[PDB]
Amino acid sequence: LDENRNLVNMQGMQLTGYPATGTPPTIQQGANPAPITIPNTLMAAKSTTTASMQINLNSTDPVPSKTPFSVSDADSYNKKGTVTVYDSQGNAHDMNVYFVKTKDNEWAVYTHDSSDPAATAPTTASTTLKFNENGILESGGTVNITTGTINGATAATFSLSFLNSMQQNTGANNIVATNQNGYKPGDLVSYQINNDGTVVGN
Amino acid sequence: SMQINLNSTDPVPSKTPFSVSDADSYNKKGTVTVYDSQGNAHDMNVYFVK
Amino acid sequence: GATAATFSLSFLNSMQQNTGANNIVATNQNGYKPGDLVSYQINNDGTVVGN
Amino acid sequence: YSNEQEQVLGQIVLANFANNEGLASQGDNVWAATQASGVALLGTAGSGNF
Repeated sequence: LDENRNLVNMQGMQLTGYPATGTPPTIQQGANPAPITIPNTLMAAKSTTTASMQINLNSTDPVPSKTPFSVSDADSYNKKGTVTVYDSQGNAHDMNVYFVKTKDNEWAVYTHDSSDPAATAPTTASTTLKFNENGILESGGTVNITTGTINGATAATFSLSFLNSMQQNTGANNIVATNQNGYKPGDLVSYQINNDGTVVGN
Repeated sequence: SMQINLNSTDPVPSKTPFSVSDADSYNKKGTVTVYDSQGNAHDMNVYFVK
Repeated sequence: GATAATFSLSFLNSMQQNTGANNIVATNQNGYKPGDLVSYQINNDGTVVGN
Repeated sequence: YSNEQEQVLGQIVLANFANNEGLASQGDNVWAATQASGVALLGTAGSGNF
């Protein structure tokens, strides 16, 4: 390296390559070569826009005895799922998704937020899920979810997906995959060179 | 598929009408477990009578 | 809300001779419940098989 | 202290350079920053690049 944080040989000539542009940055094989530089400026957070989870539901699960939904009692909802969501400032939202089995081959999905003191406890049905004869999901798996504002930052609006989920009897409800597209701001730590020529910074 | 051995000397049950919870209503009782599309277990009782 | 399993049951190769007491010696089914992937292995035939 | 009292007299600072191999060695086992070695960029041993 050097004072300007550039990849330089031992004699003092800058190294060039394919520049990276875009959000998120990506390599381009159609641009003119430019010197490659490792920046030290801290990156900013990006609001979560598409989160997807896989939940396996039970066909042999009896309907909960309590007819009205409750947020303070575990027996009111069949399954609980915690998901991390990042907003435009960096605040972390521990979104709680509640699955309730009201009848046969029908599920009600409720959404709640725990990090917001002013958040409203869910009472009504937010999403309706119906599976096929063999438990294959058909439609209705994408939901528009908005969190609650905190510290004067605007709420994050995103799409929550339950695709590739089946209600086939697996014994107990289990979440096998959970992913989202939000990240808190980071700081430059280290850089590594792969065998494809790409430089990856941690 | 299943295999069952039948007793050639086993007499006809005394109670001719068939019942669900009577030992003498039939000679033998067996259970077969099958699985449906949703994976639920279905138990089929097979009753052997003479 | 699940359709019933409409299967075919066979009693082929059955014994009727007197063997003292009737007993079950062979029973099976072709329906399997979804089971989790415990592990995987490779046998001497070169195949990869998961249990 | 004899009265079950703890006092803090400061913390040792750490300096990370944007570019190593530019620190010219000066006699004993110390290094002096210069051009192509960056500013000291003082920090703390807690977390980050240190």
